[PDB]
Amino acid sequence: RNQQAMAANLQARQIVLQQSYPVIQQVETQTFDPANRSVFDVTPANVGIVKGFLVKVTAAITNNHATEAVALTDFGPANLVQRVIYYDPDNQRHTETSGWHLHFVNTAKQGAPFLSSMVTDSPIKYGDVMNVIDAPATIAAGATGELTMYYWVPLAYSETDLTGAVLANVPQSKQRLKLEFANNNTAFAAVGANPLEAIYQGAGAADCEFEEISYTVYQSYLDQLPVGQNGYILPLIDLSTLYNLENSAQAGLTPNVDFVVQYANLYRYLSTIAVFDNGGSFNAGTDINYLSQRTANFSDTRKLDPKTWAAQTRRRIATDFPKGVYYCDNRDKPIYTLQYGNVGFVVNPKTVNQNARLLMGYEYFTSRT
Amino acid sequence: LRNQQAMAANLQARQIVLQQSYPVIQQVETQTFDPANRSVFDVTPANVGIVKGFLVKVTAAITNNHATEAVALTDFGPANLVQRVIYYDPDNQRHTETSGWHLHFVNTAKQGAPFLSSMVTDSPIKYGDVMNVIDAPATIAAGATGELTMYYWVPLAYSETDLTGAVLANVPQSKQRLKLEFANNNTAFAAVGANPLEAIYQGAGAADCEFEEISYTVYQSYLDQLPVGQNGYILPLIDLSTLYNLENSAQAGLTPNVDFVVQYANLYRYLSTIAVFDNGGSFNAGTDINYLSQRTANFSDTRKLDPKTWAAQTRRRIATDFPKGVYYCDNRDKPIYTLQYGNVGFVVNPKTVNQNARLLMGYEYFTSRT
Amino acid sequence: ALRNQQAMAANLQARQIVLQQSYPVIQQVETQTFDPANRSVFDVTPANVGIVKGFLVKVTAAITNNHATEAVALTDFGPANLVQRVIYYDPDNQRHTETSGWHLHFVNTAKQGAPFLSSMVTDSPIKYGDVMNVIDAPATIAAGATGELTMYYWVPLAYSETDLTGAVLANVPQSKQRLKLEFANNNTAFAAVGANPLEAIYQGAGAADCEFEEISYTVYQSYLDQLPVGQNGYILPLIDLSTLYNLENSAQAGLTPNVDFVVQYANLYRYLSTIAVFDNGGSFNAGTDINYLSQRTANFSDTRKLDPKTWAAQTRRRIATDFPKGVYYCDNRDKPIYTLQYGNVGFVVNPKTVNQNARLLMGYEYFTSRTE
Repeated sequence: RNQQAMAANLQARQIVLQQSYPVIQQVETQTFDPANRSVFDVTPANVGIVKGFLVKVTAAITNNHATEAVALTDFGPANLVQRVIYYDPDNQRHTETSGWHLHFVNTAKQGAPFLSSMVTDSPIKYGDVMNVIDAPATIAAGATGELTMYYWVPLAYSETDLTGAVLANVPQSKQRLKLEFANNNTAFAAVGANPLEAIYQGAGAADCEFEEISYTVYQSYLDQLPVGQNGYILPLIDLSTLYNLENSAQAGLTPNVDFVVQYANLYRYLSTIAVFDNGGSFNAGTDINYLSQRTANFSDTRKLDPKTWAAQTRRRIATDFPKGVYYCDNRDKPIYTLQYGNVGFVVNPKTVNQNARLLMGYEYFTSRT
Repeated sequence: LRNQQAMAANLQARQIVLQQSYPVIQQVETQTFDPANRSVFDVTPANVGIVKGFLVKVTAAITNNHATEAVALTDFGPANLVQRVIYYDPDNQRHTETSGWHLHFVNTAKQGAPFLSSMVTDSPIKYGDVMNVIDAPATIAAGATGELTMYYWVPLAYSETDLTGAVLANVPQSKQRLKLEFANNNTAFAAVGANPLEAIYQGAGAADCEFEEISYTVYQSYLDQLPVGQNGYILPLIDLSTLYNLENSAQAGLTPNVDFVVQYANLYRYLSTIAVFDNGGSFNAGTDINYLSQRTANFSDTRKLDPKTWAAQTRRRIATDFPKGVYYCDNRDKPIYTLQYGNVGFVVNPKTVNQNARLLMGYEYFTSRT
Repeated sequence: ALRNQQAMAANLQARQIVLQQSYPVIQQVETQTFDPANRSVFDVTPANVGIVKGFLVKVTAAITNNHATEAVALTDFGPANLVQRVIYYDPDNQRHTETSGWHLHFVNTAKQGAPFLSSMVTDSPIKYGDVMNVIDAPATIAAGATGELTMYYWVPLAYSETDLTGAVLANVPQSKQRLKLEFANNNTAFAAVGANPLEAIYQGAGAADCEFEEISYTVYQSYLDQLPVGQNGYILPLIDLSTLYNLENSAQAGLTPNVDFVVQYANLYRYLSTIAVFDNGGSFNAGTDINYLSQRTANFSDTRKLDPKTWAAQTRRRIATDFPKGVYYCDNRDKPIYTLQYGNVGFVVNPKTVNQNARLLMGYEYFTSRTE
């Protein structure tokens, strides 16, 4: 009766939260040289209800150029991880997206730059003491810089909403977290080249290289699951729902013409990110007339100029996302059609360079079956 | 007990309209003008359902034509691009009628931080002031031209989840009216020694400063596709019959070491109070005040506090201090309501009182349109 | 029996009724200006009225560096060390909080979710900012200069504005409360180069000739007035008012490199949060002297065994920044440490390097019954 089942799921959820034992433990650590390999498979533990994975990444970058330096790109350390893919025990894929998109969602969900240290007038020495997410603004010719990055790969939606979580007990569990890290070919961009996927860009890029990269994965899950008269108490709707992040690329933009990216049906899109990679140039709204979301049945529900669009985002993350990165929150009322494309994301560009494209990022809920 | 019946129903209807209707925000009007020609505009919004509020974008290009002197932002700066804002619902009933700076301070108070500001952090990823949503050059040098961007949210509804104060705009031949009085070459620039209260820039070059142009764009936020029940549209009749307004006033007659009391009228439920101590054109960081308070006829004093402790209370509210001479008081959980707590007043016992000292009061309150 | 669940519901309702019917009040209790060289310990006598929730203590000071050439600079804790210790006793003379100024301040911060009463920096052109200098102190005081400081502390009884657990009913005349404050003096506030800066406010080569010109405080008492009275009398949340919410701190020594240092939770208490300061022989490091930290139970638990940076990450989610160097925080608010719920539990720190006189200063925040 729907109402019945949901009432049941929410109760089981609260019981699990009340009774279960929350755990966060290291699953794997490794150090390597991107020259030899940059793709890895992490095999998590199959215990209780898995909520997500915290991925710590550290790296040492050396600028072996004789005289030219390099400087952080807009995404910087967020590109330490190129991509991520998660397969659950039943071999069903959840998240499959880029590291930068995953990072922007982590920020969006936190309500501020993910794991950042806010600046205040406090005389007591709070501040960037621990360099949790950190990277030198520039790496001079001959210097070696150290970076630290953190990503949260979510299964469950949040700490108190287990929608998307994974019950890990399935024997012959095909559960695996795949990570592709940056390498000497993706991390550094030459002057004039596209900085989208790079970590550093500058005149000394050609001679920049990784001294090494290291990662540590922590798995977060709930143990000591509650058991009722009928057995283990579990929110069946939560555990049978997928909460994923995915990315896609779109091209074919033309000045002053509405570029529309349709949302697929069945998916409940919680948020949308659109990056205007204007042929390797990323501008602060100046190459756009407006953005919007619209149902080709009731016009636009939010056709806004770039700054006003940015204003809404400032209400969500207390600052702006990097240049050319646009965010759209639909958490309270997810974009959910039924007919592929009853709703679309719109960008009417003011100027379009050669090789322009929109790099899309989505956050959504969907049923396993 | 009929009241307990009405409220319960109003709440239910609110929940239903929120769940059933879909949020919409669309541009209603945009214009570029020279404030030398005109500065007052009457914007006619569309009557398309339940209106929650208006987001007003304002931009401007200001040139300092002075041969040698510069000008610097006043404490309120771009918040003074709009001098006054007045809203009239379809029934020509007035809701908000306040100054741009007061409206802006309330936007800040409601957000829990400087309105639409970009917080500074240690993040290496390039977040930050990328889009300059609310922006203005700290100074405008002689011969230079500066650009500014400002935003104001004119509320009807109290919030996104509490439709108290929202307006049902569906009355044909009787639309709403959003009156905007903008800054001009007379109000925006204060000479050295002049009162900067309403100015944007002040300095030795003020006399030669002028707007090149000002532009504004009004966005209307409303709820469309209202839910219709077994008996017509289901609506929270109490929310829609309540006025949520911002208003301001001025008070004079302060004496050193004597309690200056400003009575709160009766019938109104005051959610917040702002008091600006315009000390004869001087705005001080609490040093010209002995203490502030909110007291009842019983000479109680539920909040008699020294300036810094009062400010501490505000820091818990918006994570920082309001500009110099601006004092905030939050009464959102237990609104000041005389005749249900007795007569109440806002108190300021000044330490120093210059010539032409006055207290500019800003109020945020609820009241029945009947 | 379900008699407890019934008692809890009844308590909660009384709390709701009290929060809705009574009116919150904050009023000055007393102000005093003095030279810590003359006196530094004060017993404040709060007024007995309604339900007391806590005290906001404002502290200001003027410090003069009279060295001939050397200046001094704020230590990591700085003005948080203006008050060395705070102790509260209710009307029945039952002791509640008893802790250092720095621990209390760090808890104030944790509860706020940001540096206590700080002013956040933003790009806003409107002149918001550090206007009123609520908590403030000059980064340095040059030789011959005089600096001014302002500090605030919230001494809680009640857990929060909405949770009256730990509050105090003060309607017993001839039975006064007691708020003892021990302030910093010329001995505790200044640390010489190389000395331990833990409890100091300023440290530097000019420390020997630094002295307070004066210190001043103002205690404000926060309470609920006009308590609701019903058929059977005053409606009161009996469990809230008979529960103690306290902060305390202790020191622990005996750390060895690469060996797990375990501080057992001498429970029976419901530990809401834990702060561990790694005073590594007078030097405070940004996690570089620690292999990992964690909380573990009887078994081989390790509910959260983490390297320093990841441990710091959890805290960044809590207070939007890091606590000062060598200060580690652990939030257990939703599921308090209670060793009777899962055997003994301990806070663990496996040090990478241990200097001479190394120790862990533990700060606890907890609930406990006036009668257990």
